[PDB]
Amino acid sequence: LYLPIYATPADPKALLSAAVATSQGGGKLPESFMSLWRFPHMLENARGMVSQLTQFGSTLQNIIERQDAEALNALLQNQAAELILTNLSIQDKTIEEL
Amino acid sequence: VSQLTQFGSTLQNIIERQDAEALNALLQNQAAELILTNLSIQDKTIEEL
Amino acid sequence: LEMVYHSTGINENAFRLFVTKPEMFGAATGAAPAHDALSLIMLTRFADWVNALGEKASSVLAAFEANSLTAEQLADAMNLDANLLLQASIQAQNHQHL
Amino acid sequence: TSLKTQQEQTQSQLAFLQRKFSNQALYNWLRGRLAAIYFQFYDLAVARC
Amino acid sequence: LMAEQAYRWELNDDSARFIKPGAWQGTYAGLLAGETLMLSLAQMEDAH
Amino acid sequence: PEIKNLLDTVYHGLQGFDKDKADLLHVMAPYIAATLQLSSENVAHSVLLWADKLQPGDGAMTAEKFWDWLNTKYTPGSSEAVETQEHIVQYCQALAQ
Repeated sequence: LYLPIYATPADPKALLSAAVATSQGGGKLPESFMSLWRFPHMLENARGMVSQLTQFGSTLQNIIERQDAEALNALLQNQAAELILTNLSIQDKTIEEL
Repeated sequence: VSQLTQFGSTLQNIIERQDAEALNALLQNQAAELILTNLSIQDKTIEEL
Repeated sequence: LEMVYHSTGINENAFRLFVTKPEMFGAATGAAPAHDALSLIMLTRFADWVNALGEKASSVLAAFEANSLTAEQLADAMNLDANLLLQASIQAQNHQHL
Repeated sequence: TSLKTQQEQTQSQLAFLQRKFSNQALYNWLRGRLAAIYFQFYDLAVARC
Repeated sequence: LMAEQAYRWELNDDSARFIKPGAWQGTYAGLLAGETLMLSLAQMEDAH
Repeated sequence: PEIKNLLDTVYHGLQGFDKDKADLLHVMAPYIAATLQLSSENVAHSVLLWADKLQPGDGAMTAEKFWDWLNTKYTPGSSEAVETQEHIVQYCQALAQ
């Protein structure tokens, strides 16, 4: 005669992710060296050297952006490859339903 | 001056990049929030059956 | 050991801490850490607990790497009652764990 | 089960976006540092002109 | 720093140092590091 | 680590700053904006004004005191214990909040 109570499950929790940082110490200056070039020439020299360094910095930024985006491209493929299997199981059980 | 123009082109590229990457993170948090309601709907379809 | 690091999912600095001071992770003192499955399961649980701490993890890990962490800070991090953690610590101290 | 897996896959992708290098916080630092350099170097340029 | 010794000898301003240690930072892979040096040399030129 | 990075960036940027040449708050705003993940620089300027009015923490902290502490007692790249360091951390946490 007694109909039992229809206890019912609650909503799923929101998954949460943790984002931490990394830190690394400040740099240290080399020892300065005295040299035989009057300042205007040693300045045109150093300025050339620096502009070369800036050019390596632009290449490096482009590489960093590219490799990280290509690792995301490979992640989306492995993730859809894993998602397909459940669809195969569902379609198979639809056949048994018919 | 030509050195300054070169800093200006680097700066424009940075501005465009960082704003687009903040949009990329926005779309992920937004789909992460949209999934929960689908879970609730699927659960109530089971109770319907 | 790369396959370990990527499968566990642990953060870079806690992996550094685990490599440098296995005693902090409770591995046998004075021995190199084991990649035995017994250690793998505890590393996975540690990574999951760090992810559960969410945004607070950045401060919690820094306070953990020092000998600084206390009941109140961790209770605030996990959104638990501070008295609950204090009494759990008291009860754990009273009973004989190994 | 399929929908629950998709929730995890969205969390894994969101975590990768937060944890990678070339993320939002790097571009924020690049913008701030470069903007400060740009204004100082403009003051030097205009003094030269 | 070799151009800075040349400066501190063409003039006598041994106290004036323009190159700072902060140009490189390992947190961010040292990106942009050269453009601080470019600014520091533009100051070393304009003060000369 | 985030606070440590903020301190390193601010110390490197503000080195050689002159008090009479420009306002300290206006000069310090861009680096604070860069480190604390803010979209706009003027948002960081407004936040700094608000923080200076609140004087956060157990040791009432302000831009001048913060700058003097950074100038004198801070050695970037090393982990050391400083008596005033807790007030610095509290001030940085207030800014992020």
